[PDB]
Amino acid sequence: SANNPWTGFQIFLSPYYANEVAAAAKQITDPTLSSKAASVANIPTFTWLDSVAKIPDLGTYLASASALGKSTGTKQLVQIVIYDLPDRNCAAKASNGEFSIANNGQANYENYIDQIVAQIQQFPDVRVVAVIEPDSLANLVTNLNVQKCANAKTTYLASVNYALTNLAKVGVYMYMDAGHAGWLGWPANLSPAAQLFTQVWQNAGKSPFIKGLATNVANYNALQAASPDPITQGNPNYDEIHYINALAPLLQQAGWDATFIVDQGRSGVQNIRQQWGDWCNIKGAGFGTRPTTNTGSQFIDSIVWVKPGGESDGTSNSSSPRYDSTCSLPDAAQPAPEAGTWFQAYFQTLVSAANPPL
Repeated sequence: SANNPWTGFQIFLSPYYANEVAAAAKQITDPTLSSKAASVANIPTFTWLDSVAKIPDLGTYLASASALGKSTGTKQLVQIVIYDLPDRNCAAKASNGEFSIANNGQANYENYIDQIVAQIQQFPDVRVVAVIEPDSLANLVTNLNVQKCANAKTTYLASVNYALTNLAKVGVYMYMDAGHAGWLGWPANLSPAAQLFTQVWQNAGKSPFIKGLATNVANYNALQAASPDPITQGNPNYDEIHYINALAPLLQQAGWDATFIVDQGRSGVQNIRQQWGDWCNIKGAGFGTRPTTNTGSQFIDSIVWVKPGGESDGTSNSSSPRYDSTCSLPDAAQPAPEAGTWFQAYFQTLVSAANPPL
């Protein structure tokens, strides 16, 4: 597209990830590996607004970015994930989300969006790019047989609609989460996915700020694989570029010339999973291609790092109330701490196995 949200902007680096990374690197004993680890703080990542408690942080990041831009003559861009749906993660064994459909979920989520909008509105000289609700709409394509997902469908659609409609009013550039090649990229899932995303785009008024879709968020697929990972057998769309090439024209036909962003933050090492669906703390992952608008595809605005490598996907402790057994599988690094919290050994390996090397 003509308007790539990133061109001409300086990405605001996360101070939290810089702070997680800074504390992490000083624990790495090899001096050369430690220096590589510290440099990860210079690589832009997305900030996850996974609870209302994160919203004051958003306000500080916008204000800090505004001042940094003035001090350097740059226009700054803040990268966020909207991630607080009621009954979040409907197909997962466990979820950390603070809101439930049964307890005024829709109103509480709307208030979460309103608080985010109220922050963004105060800093018009800062651009915002948002990934909208990982692990939400994709479940409404393939997982309607999961009863929690069937029961969440109307709330997910209404809440995502509220987010899109209201973030558009403050000019936020938005990419809806769209799973990955091994989820929605199966040829038979492409058209049901396109139909759902198009309906969502229509309900939110077809705003030009709804740029398209985000793929591979918190996952490990290649953007362009040298050879198909054996986990992909049966699916001709074995990497993200195949998925995107196949999905994009379906959206274009609907009048939505959509573009895409692709997470590569944990994609440096391929061929590390037993089954494609294994998503939790996959052992041996390495940092992948650094964020760039040099994407290799007409459809892709940017390679991005959405999931911050080093933060756990979930605990391996089967006694935790938030325990998801996916996190105890043979290909999951164990022992692992609670989701979102720092996983030092995993981070160290992400650095060691980075590809391209750091």
